[PDB]
Amino acid sequence: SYDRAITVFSPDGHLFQVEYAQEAVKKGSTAVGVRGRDIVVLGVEKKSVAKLQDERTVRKICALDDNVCMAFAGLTADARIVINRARVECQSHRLTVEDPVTVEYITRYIASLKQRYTQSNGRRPFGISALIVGFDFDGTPRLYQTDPSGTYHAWKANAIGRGAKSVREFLEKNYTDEAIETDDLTIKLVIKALLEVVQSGGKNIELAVMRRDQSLKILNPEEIEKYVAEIEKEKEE
Amino acid sequence: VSVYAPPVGGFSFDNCRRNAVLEADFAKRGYKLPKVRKTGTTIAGVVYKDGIVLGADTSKIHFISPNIYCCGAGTAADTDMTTQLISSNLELHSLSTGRLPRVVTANRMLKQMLFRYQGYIGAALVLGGVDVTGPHLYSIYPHGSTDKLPYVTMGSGSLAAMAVFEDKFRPDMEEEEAKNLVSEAIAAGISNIDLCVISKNKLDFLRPYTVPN
Amino acid sequence: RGYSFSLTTFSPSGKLVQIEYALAAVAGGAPSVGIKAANGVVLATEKKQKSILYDERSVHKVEPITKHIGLVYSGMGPDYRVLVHRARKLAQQYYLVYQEPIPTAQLVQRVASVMQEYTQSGGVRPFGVSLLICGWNEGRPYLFQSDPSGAYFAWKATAMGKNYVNGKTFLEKRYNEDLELEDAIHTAILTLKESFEGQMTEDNIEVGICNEAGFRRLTPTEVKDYLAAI
Amino acid sequence: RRYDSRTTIFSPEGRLYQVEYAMEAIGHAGTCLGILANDGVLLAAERRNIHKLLDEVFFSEKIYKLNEDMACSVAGITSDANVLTNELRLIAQRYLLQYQEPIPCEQLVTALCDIKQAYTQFGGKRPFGVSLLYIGWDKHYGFQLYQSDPSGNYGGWKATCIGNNSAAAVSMLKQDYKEGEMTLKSALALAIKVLNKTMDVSKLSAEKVEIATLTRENGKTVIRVLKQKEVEQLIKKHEEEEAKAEREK
Amino acid sequence: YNGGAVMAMKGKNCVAIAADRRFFQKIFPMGDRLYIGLAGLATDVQTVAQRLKFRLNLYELKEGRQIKPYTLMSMVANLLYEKRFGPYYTEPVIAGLDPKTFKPFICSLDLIGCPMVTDDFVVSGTCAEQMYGMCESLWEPNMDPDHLFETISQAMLNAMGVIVHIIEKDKITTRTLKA
Amino acid sequence: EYLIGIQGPDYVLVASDRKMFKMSEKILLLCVGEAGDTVQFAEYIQKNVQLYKMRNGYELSPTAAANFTRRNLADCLRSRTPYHVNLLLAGYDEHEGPALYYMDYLAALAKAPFAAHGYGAFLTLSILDRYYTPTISRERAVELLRKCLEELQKRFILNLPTFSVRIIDKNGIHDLDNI
Amino acid sequence: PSHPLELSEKNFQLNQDKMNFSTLRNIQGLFAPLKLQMEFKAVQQVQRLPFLSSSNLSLDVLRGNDETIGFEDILNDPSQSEVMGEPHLMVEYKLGLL
Repeated sequence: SYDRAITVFSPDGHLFQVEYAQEAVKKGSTAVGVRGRDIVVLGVEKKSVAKLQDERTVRKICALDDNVCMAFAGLTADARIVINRARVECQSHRLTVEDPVTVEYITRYIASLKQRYTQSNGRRPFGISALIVGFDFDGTPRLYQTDPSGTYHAWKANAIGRGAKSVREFLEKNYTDEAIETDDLTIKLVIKALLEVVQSGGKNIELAVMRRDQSLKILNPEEIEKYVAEIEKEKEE
Repeated sequence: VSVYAPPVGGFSFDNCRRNAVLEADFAKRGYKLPKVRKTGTTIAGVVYKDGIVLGADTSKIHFISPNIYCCGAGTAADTDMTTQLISSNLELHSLSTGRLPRVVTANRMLKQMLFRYQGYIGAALVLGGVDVTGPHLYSIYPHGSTDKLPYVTMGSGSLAAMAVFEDKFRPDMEEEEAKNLVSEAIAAGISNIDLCVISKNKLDFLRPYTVPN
Repeated sequence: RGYSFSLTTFSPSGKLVQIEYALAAVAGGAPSVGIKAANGVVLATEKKQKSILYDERSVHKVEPITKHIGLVYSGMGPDYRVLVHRARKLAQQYYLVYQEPIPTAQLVQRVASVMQEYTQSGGVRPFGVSLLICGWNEGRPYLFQSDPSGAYFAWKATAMGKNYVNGKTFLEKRYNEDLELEDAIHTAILTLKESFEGQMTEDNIEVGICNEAGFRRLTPTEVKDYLAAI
Repeated sequence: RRYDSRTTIFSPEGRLYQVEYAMEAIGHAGTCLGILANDGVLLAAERRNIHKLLDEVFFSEKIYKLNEDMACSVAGITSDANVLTNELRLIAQRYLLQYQEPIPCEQLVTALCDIKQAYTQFGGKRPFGVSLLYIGWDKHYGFQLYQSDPSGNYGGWKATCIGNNSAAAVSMLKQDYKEGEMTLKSALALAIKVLNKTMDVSKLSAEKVEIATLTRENGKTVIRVLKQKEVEQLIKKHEEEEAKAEREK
Repeated sequence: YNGGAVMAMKGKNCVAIAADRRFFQKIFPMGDRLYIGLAGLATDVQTVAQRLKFRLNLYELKEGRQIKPYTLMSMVANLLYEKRFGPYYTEPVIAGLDPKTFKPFICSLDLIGCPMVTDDFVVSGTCAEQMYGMCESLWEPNMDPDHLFETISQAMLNAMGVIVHIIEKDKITTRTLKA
Repeated sequence: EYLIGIQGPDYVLVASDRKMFKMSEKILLLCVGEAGDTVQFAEYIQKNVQLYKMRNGYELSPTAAANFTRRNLADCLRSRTPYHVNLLLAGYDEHEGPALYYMDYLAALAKAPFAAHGYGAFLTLSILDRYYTPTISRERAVELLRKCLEELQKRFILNLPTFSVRIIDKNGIHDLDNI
Repeated sequence: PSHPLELSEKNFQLNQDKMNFSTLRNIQGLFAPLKLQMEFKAVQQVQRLPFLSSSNLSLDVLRGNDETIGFEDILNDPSQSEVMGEPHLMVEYKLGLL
């Protein structure tokens, strides 16, 4: 018991409803983020590609501002509200202070918004988790993660959704200072991490790339196929 | 308030400051602005033996209920809106009750609604009707004051018509004599003359109420 | 059974049971019929106060809304009274705003919108009434029905209340499109007589009609004359 | 079950049973169909209010016009559908007043889906049991077709179906839909075939089906509802073509 | 600041509405055979024209029928009477044909919305008294569309070009004129 | 403090006093007025345009941007009564093309082929009307601008800046020499 | 402020309620305004979410405004509002979280 209300403590100090809200996250598509030397890369698995579906309306990578982008895993309808709120808050803070917003600032805002909904029995938490990545004003790449409970952390490489255990196990041993030397190497590392849990070739991969003083760019299927072919050739060699 | 608060209906006070600046600015630059339509012609009323006679010159005699009529002077829009609102309220009251309304109810409604707005709605009214109690005549002012009198006059030729009444008014007259007196008093102030006659013999207070056409 | 007490709870098969129970409450009221003729509409119902100790001109079940709109109900009277008052206020507001009498369809839509709200919030109860509304607009008659859930339909002839399936069966085979008002009144009274459970008199039924001249409630003398005629 | 009493409780495996039940409630309604072509969009529905004593007023019973460029069709609870359509019209008029330009279709759909999602998160409220299909045209993407769910989810399709026998209709459309080479006539023929195979009636009749079409003519969008004569002609053509195909065997 | 001048005249199964031009919009269409003209402050004219279309579109969507000129007059009067204590500086003029009967209709309103329905002609602006005599002198009943156009053009010219809309059952004619 | 703008078949030419602001990749907002009020307005408009672009994935058109600015200025005038802002707006469309919009201090929006602000008006507008043609080229437009400035300077006036000019076309905003 | 009638028109129901409560307390006692306030709160605690328009039927019956039409009912229709905020923000504002 002790799990039928949001604000009831277990006899050993557990809030079980907030923990159940993470089982929804653990059932979404895999998302991987890697922080490079002068580049940041995101990647999301594509699941159940219907024949009569439009792919433009089911994208899981969004641009919060000119230098911040995000990927999510969990309930699809809950992410839209958070994305819109963050988009509005970025411009509000730009009005308040002239300088562009900070990745840590927007992550803290998102975390506080998520935490606000775990305080009363009249509302339910957000069943999503996010990977916020971007560049700072000075030019230092950053990467963050947010939990449904309202906690955030800073990472060098991470994964969410199903298969996160295996993807993180792969990344812990394949993430060195040599694999992040170049943008091509970082993209290859992200694709290799995705390919561990994704079958049916590289046709179920969505990639996003952001560089310094540039905007978010989404790679083409032809470019993804070229990278996959290069990786396969190198592995065969 | 705030953009996060739900909206509410009623009057709006958004253009007050801009208009306050603009009117003075145009005055001290020499330009004209649109105004409001006003009426100030003579209106009168007399209580005869078994009814009410209302007169106005040229219609300015409004409809309140099958047994109550009104006349107005001042801003036309204010009189129209007040008359329509009071008529709708009295129709709802009659539908709920099942009997013809009373003159005192209309007088009280008009008094309270005119007093609520502190005289900013300019409408002077002459009210008359016939009840189960009998014929009654009132006079209401824009600030919310009322007088119950046997004869009243409003408009431009008020003095001449009031003199005609004070010279030639007697209680318990006839229909033709009252009509002639009202017509003579109206003509003493100046078009044509419009007369409205409410009679007790043409009203039945025993049958159930029905919505008029 | 666990989903039979709450109003805001869906059944595992996707059903709302309290609305069904409100409809069941409607189905246990007094019978009422309505027939749309070629030049008018007639509404009939069976009285509740079947006693000599009842003052005739005290409470009525057939009420007017505007000069050209009237309605009858089947269910709970206290719930009917407040809906009648709200409908009258809405019609007056429409006339004040647009300087024109309200059409029947707009009034039905507004009343149904009011009724729908009480089926989606906790701590309240749905209305236990169903309404029949008649009107005359643009030289043609109208007839509508409204459920406790906030849904409305347009009918040519219908019955509701106690024993309404057999009434609808009777109406199906006794109805003609190019029908006058008097024969429509005869058919309505016969349909009401089908399941009266007693002996009809001009003092335990109510009849109202709507035509070019407007809505009007019939007097007991005319009802007695019609009953003698049939 | 102890986790399906309200919308504000999670199951141990992370599910929302009240939302699932609301989505299950849609399967009791009638069939609605939508097809996207090269020069127009289509909407076909099934009439459920069939009775000898029912009257015929308004222009349609399941197809509504939202603005000069969009139209929708609902399946579920009519009382909730009315509120949703009124809100859609209000949102479109508000955008038009704000920007002096018509609202895009995806923006309208997202605006309604936010409202639909807000009712599954705050306690004491019952989610809407309605699904919708949207068709329209805008200067950014041209002809479009969308779908919505009681949970607040939407997506863009080329051909889809909601309501009774939705899975069978979707399977048939997927099997026999061509991408990039469809016209309005072929779309109408496919819709007639799918409706005939979907509705559990031995012989299809024109009094239990309604079809609407959207197209562009001389810089204007035209929305019209087909007539019974045209529906009868289409049904007769389909029947004679089926007889020909059977005979040539 | 000059304001403007709007005029409307009634003929035989046709109406005409005219406004002056110098060498902002003052006449807006509200239907197939329905037009409204406004004179006064430009900001208030634009605000009223944009707020009227919102209500008109919502009404036509919900009702399912074309609006009548009398109902448009009532809606304009309601919208003007709200904000009675701080008003818009506009003087509307309405002219159009009945969508189902094809009968002429002209009207005029004031600052706060007191209607005036006239059988022959209406005049709005800051020169109403100057143009009233000309309108009374040059108007005669049962005028063909060409005669109506000529007389309304003369009335506008005898008191800087003008624009005239002629509304017929099956066509609308727009002509820009200079003295 | 003076503004001037000329629209061409496929380009828009503007020139300010050394005051321009950038809202989009193909939209400029030239505003003139009391300092401290003309910067907050531009910042608010720019942030709102950027938010719209972020939320929708495509950019606002000049027409919608001008209507948004007009509505915001009208809402701002009603609260702060000592508020006085004059502004222009220029843009380019993939569908329509060039667009120049004129706005006064009372929030009245008008689309004009050419416009001007500041102390130098009336005669400059008359010269532009006399010498303007719809098919004017960039070099000819620059020639008319230079001759208008020369004609205005001789009337006991001094031009402190060099009147930097810009061009908006299908490629984007281009910076030209200070002429 | 801008007009003498703005503040008076904004706060009318509150002043009327205060006057009725004071008269009732002076005439009958402390219990009647208490009961009236509790009934008002109970019937007002149930309604639609703030971004949609409600009807307020029971509250109107309790207050007595079910047979009266004022200027708040025919001017500036709140149901057809020209501006509206985001649903979640409105709901959070009603709860006092903002």
